[PDB]
Amino acid sequence: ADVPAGVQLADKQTLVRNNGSEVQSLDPHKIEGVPESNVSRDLFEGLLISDVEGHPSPGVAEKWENKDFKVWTFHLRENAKWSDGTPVTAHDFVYSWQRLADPNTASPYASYLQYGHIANIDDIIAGKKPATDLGVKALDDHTFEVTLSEPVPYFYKLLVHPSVSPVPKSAVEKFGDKWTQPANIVTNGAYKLKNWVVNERIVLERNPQYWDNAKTVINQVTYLPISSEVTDVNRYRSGEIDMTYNNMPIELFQKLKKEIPNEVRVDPYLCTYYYEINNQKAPFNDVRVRTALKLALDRDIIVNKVKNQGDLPAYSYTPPYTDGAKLVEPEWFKWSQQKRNEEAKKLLAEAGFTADKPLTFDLLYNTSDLHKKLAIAVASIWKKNLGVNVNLENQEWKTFLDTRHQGTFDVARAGWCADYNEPTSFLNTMLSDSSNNTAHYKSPAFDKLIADTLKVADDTQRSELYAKAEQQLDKDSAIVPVYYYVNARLVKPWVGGYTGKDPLDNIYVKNLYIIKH
Ligand SMILES: [U]
Ligand SMILES: [U]
Ligand SMILES: [U]
Ligand SMILES: [U]
Ligand SMILES: [U]
Ligand SMILES: [U]
Ligand SMILES: [U]
Ligand SMILES: [U]
Repeated sequence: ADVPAGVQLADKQTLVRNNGSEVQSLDPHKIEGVPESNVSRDLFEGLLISDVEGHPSPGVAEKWENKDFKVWTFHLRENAKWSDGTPVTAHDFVYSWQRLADPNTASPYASYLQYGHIANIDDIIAGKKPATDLGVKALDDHTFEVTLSEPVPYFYKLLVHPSVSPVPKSAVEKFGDKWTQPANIVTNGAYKLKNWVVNERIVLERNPQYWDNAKTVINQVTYLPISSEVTDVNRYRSGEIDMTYNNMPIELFQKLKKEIPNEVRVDPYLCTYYYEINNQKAPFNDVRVRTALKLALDRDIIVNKVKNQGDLPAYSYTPPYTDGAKLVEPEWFKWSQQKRNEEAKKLLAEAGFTADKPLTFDLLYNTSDLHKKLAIAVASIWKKNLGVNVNLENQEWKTFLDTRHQGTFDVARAGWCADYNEPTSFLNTMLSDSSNNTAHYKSPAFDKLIADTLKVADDTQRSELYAKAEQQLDKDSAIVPVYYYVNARLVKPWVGGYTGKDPLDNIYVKNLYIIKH
C-alpha cells in the first residue's frame, strides 16, 4: 500500500470484507467467480498484477519482452517466495499452466489458455497431446517463456487472472483436494490462509515471505460469505463489516445514498447482467422463443424502476465501454416497449404457443436479495408482456455454477465481468468449445468472426469484427441482455487505498490501509 504523507494509521490494521457467497474453492484452477477471485488475489500472485488503478503491472515478473507478440519472455524477480520460504520459480509457472490445460483438472478456465493462444492448447484440451506439450518453458529458474500460435498484442493483459497464478506442486501432489486446507496450503501472495470455516468466514494473515511485504499494511483480512445484500449492509452499519460486497439491496439503497453518501461508492464496472438461456435445450433451441424473451423484457422498468442504482439498459454482451468496443446498437433497442411486445408475442405465437399451451419454464438464480427481487420483477414483466409462466428457483453460488455447466437448466440469471479489458474477454466465452460457455451456444459463424480477429493486425478491423460478433450473438438471441453494471458498494471512511478507478475491480488487500478513527 502507499500511505499518503500525514495520514495517521490505526493501531490495529485489520479489515473485514463481505464476499457475497461461500467460495467454490481456493484452488486457482477450480474457480471462476468474483468471490473466488477476490480471495485468490490476496493469496496467489501471477506474472503480472493490477496496480491500484487497475493497470497491468509487475507481479512475480519484474520485467518482460515480446517478439512479434508471439514469444513472451518474463523475467521473474529473484526474491519472489512462497509462504514456506521457498523460491517462486519459472518451473512453478510451467507446472501450473500445464495443470490448468490438463483435462483431468477439469478447470472451468482451461480455455483461458486458448484465449491467449498458447501453443498446442487445442490438442491438449482435446486429449490429443499431453499437457507437457504446452508452449511454456522455464529457460532458467527466473525466466518463464511463453510461445503463442499467433500474435496477441494484448496477451500480457490476461496475466493478472487467478487461472494463470502459480500453485505449489508439492502440496497439490501430497494432499490432493485438501491441499488448500490451512494446515497444508502454501501461498505466494501478500497473505496466507489462517482460518477457513465453511459458510462462516475465511481469515487471511499477512505473509512475511511475500517479496513486497514491507509495503503491506493490513495484517489480517476476513472474507465473509453473506449472500443477503440486506444483511451485508446491516452488518456494515453495525460496525462489523468494513467493505460490503458489491451487490446492493433494492430495499435499502435509496435510503443509503441519502443517509451515508460519502460511503456509497459507485464506479464504472465492466460487467453485464443478463438472463442466460440454455441454448441446447428445447424449446430454448428455437430462436423465436429466445428472441421473444429478449424483446419482451422491459429494461427501462428493471433498470430505472425496480433497481434504480445507476445501471444502463443493455443490448449486447460485451459492455460498450470495454477498451476496443465500437458496438452497433440494434434497431430493436430503439423501439418502444409496446413494439417489442407485439413482435415477441408474434414470434411465440409463431413458435406454437397458445393460451391453453403456454410457455412455462424455470428461472434459476443464485441465492440473493437482489437477484430474487429482479427475478420476481422479470417473471411479472414476462407474464404481463408475453403471457409466459416462470418458476423461480434459488441455489447457493457453488451449486448454481455447477448447474449451469451441467446444462441442468432452462434460463438462469447471470453476470460476466471482464478478466482483461478487451472485447474478447467477453466474446471468447461464447465460442463453441469454451470452458466458460454456460449458454451452451455453438455458432460456427460466431466462432469464425472471433478467429478472424487475430488474423488481421489492424485495430479497426478487429473492432469491426467484435461488433459483427455481437451482431451474430444478437441475431441468434443467445442471451437476454439486461443491464451493464455499475460497481456499487459501501466502504467505511477509514478504509484508505480503494480508488474505484479500476473498471475490473481487481482489489488487493495489500494496497489498503486503516486510517485512525
Ligand atoms: U491502541
Ligand atoms: U498497443
Ligand atoms: U488501451
Ligand atoms: U424446466
Ligand atoms: U428481503
Ligand atoms: U496495436
Ligand atoms: U476509536
Ligand atoms: U480503539
